Amino acid sequence: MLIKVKTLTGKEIEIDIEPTDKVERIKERVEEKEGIPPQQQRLIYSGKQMNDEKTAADYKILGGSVLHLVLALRGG
Amino acid sequence: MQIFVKTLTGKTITLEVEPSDTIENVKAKIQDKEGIPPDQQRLIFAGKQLEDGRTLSDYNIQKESTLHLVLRLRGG
Amino acid sequence: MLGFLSARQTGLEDPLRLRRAESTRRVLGLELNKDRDVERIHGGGINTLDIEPVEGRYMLSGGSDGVIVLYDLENSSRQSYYTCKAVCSIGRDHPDVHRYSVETVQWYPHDTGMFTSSSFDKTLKVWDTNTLQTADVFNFEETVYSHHMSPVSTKHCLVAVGTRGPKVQLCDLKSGSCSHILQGHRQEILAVSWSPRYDYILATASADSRVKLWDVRRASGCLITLDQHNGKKSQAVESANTAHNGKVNGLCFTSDGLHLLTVGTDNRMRLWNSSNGENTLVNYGKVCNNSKKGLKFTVSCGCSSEFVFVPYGSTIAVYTVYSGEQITMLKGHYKTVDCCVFQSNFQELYSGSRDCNILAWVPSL
Amino acid sequence: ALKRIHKELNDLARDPPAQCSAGPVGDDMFHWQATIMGPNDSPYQGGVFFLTIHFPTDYPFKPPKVAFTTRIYHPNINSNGSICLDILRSQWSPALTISKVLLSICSLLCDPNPDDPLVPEIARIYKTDREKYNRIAREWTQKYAM
Repeated sequence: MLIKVKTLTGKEIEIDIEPTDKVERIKERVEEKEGIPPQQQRLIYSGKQMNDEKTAADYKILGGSVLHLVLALRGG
Repeated sequence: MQIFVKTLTGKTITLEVEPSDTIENVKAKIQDKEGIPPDQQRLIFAGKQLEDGRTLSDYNIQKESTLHLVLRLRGG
Repeated sequence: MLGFLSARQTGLEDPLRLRRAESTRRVLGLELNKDRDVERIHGGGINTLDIEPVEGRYMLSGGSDGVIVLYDLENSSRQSYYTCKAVCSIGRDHPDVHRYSVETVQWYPHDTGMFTSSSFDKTLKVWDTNTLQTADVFNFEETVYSHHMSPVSTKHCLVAVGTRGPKVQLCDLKSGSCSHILQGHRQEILAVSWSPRYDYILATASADSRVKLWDVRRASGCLITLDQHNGKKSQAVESANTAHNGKVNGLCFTSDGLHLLTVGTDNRMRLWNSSNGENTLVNYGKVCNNSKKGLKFTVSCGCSSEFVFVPYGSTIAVYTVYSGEQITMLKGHYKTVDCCVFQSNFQELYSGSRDCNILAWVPSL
Repeated sequence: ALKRIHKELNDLARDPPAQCSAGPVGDDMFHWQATIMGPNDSPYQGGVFFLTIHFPTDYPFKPPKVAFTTRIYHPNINSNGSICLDILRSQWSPALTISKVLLSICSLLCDPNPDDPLVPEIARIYKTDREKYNRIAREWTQKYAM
């Protein structure tokens, strides 16, 4: 499926993932196409901060399901 | 150039504006586009009131941007 | 506490001694927990809670907006801190949701598969825990403040339902017949409760300051009519034998079933004997309540001295049942407390309030 | 009505607002959870404040009870996380949809009105000294939002 990870500025980064990828995979894919390493993301899908161990199928992420990306500058 | 605004009724309309243009004329354009009075609009960009006595160039607005239209509110 | 461990080890004291002493110590050190949370799901207040009797795992809650959440109190995570995630919920989108406030949700005794609820929509629905579908619904002619199922009866499955009419209703979850009624009260029936010990002894509290124990097998009135002064101010039973001075809106048999705690709007508790209705003169001091519906409260189990947890204004009060001393006053809420339920397994207390919160109190250390 | 909420959910999934995100928490569609990213050029920058929406049984013609879950520093929002917008209590309008109430709240995060405040203790600080306000709000954001 395609998830388009749109950030604050409105830029709509496209991403592709299999239905069972762990959200760390999603953050890593965002790293490749956008450049922010996975430590500094906080992906928010439909008002639930996604947790780094859940599988994407947990949240019922479908084709064209827009996430939100917010920078955590500290990010450990 | 032009700009996108998302009216209240779900529709979206495109406004032909210039950066020098003031927000009062922007609200007047919203009016004669669909007709909610200059007082009742409250344009939102990046979660900021678009002040009536200012221009788009003040708020760092460029082409293919988006402005959000809501109903006038107040504090409490 | 090492003394208790050694005493248990060398067989001096029975293991019962350490078990009960430690449970009492934990309940005495009860405090609110920020190391635990219960997810906020009710739009309005929480009117009722009932941890499941067997295994103490799930937990219902009757929101004042008609939503029946079904929590899960087991820390399925790995961290010390966790939140009791809501497994299921009878949301407003549900076809058979309660239209108005749900004020009693109780698990079907001896069977966690089902559970029951009742609301001001004048309905009592028998919910199936698995598919969340109404197995049976009984429609009353008037509201339903509180209902209760016998936690001991393996023979019958009647359900006392205290409507705001003067007549206690008995609904049968087996072949439906709400015909059986118990006449004798004079005003609304704000809180009923079956006897945990005897199968057929039902204690019903009303708003006319009378607490009556009914032998539902008997069809000629009530066994007893509780009287404050134990018959000192003797008067025939036409306008006398009032267990309180104002509305009496809460009943809770002690765990053993030997004593019937009653709390009423006159701001007093009274530990009545459950076999002859003789007030035992336990003081309890002045307990504050002003609610105008069923006030829920529970009594500890498996502790040396039986504690009672009564909603006291916006705070939970912890009294010792058989001495009346005030142990403490748990203080963490923002509005009046409507229901506190004791988790007997681990000595934990969950207290839903009117501020949409369900604060889980747990012992310290 | 559900169908109104269904249409809102679909048209929000398709074309989401920029710095907002709301979706049902579980099976019950009447109980959403939302999220207001702190607007840029504000003490709330980089923050993620979680709301908790509750739609009534007549949602088009009756406001939803939104209430902050992340303790926000604001004259118009009490420590309990409750808001006091006029649009949300008195001047509710069906045409206003959840994507709009959330955005209006986001805008009001930067445009409080200490006159008639829900928290006069903070309102006095805001009215008198705005320099300290932008630091106390910043520390609250850093200690709750991040």
